Amino acid sequence: NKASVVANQLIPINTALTLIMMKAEVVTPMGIPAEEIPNLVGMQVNRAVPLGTTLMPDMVKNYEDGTTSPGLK
Repeated sequence: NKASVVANQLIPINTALTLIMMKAEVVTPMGIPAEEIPNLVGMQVNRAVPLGTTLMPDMVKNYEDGTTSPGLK
C-alpha cells in the first residue's frame, strides 16, 4: 500500500545506510517502510544488499523499532 525503503545502489555486508541510498518506492516485496528513514540511516546490515534491494528484517542486525519482535539483539 505505502512506499517501502529499497537500496538504490549495491552495498556489501555491514554497510552504513544513508538517505540518498534508501529510496521510498512502492515495490515488492514490502520490506521496511520509510518511517525510520532518518533513524535507520547510519546503522549497518548483516547481509549483502544489491541494487534495488528492499530493506529486510533478517538483513538488519539491531532493529531500531523496539515494539514486539524487533528491538534488542
